[PDB]
Amino acid sequence: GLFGAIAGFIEGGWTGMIDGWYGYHHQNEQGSGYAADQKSTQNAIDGITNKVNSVIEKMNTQFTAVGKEFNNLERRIENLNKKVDDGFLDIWTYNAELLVLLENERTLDFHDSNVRNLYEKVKSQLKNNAKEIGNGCFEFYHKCDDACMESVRNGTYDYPKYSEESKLNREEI
Amino acid sequence: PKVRDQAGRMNYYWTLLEPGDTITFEATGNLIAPWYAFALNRGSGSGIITSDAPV
Ligand SMILES: *[C@@H]1O[C@H](CO)[C@@H](O[C@@H]2O[C@H](CO)[C@@H](O[C@@H]3O[C@H](CO)[C@@H](O)[C@H](O[C@H]4O[C@H](CO)[C@@H](O)[C@H](O)[C@@H]4O)[C@@H]3O)[C@H](O)[C@H]2NC(C)=O)[C@H](O)[C@H]1NC(C)=O
Repeated sequence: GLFGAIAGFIEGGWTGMIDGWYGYHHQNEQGSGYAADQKSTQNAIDGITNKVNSVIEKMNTQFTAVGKEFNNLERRIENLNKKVDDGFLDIWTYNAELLVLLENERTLDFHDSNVRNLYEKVKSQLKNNAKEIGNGCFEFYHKCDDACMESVRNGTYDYPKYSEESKLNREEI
Repeated sequence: PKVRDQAGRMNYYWTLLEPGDTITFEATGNLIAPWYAFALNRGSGSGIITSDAPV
């Protein structure tokens, strides 16, 4: 992971999560579960969709191309013609393969990067109210519930509304 | 040399006579006259291929 998240500080995938590519895990006393992130996932969806389509548009589909015949006094021009056929075939084969190599790296990067963005966007919301407990996990300095879990995934978690509670909790360390 | 048992040879020829044009043959021997000819309809992106796959 060029962005250190995937196959990095967040070691694993969640075969549990099946909603989408990026998501949170939560365990409030009320219970556990998975909830994939709409905004990010839909973005990644949209983008990567655009990426495949953009690459494919650059490929005009091939029209009728049948080979040419030549008689035995036309060896030079039959060879010229093979040179062209082989020359273009090398170029398209090289372009196709090289593109797919390079762009596969970019795509995986993209996903790694989106994940890091997510994490850090949460981290900048919580701060004191929770601590970095490793592998993309926060631990709440205060008690929180399922409806509250939806404030996080909302991008609207109210840091003041629990800053009091978390303060006197954190300060017992 | 004899090919298909023939020490004689025959060259085949073709030509596209354009709408309006006239083609005249004159001979004192050796002409293998046209008997049937073909009026052409141009398409595009057709072609000739070599295949042993079944239709
Ligand atoms: C339609 O196409 C077929 C070809 O698929 C063609 O029939 C083939 O023609 C050749 C020539 O007639 C045949 O091969 C010959 O076989 C005879 C008899 O057994 C041999 O004597 C021949 O050898 C002599 O002549 C040769 C030169 O022409 C010399 O090379 C040789 O040294 C001998 O002097 C010759 O090999 C063949 O048998 C058939 N093939 C089949 C599958 O029948 C047919 O003629 C074509 N029809 C038309 C209208 O074009």
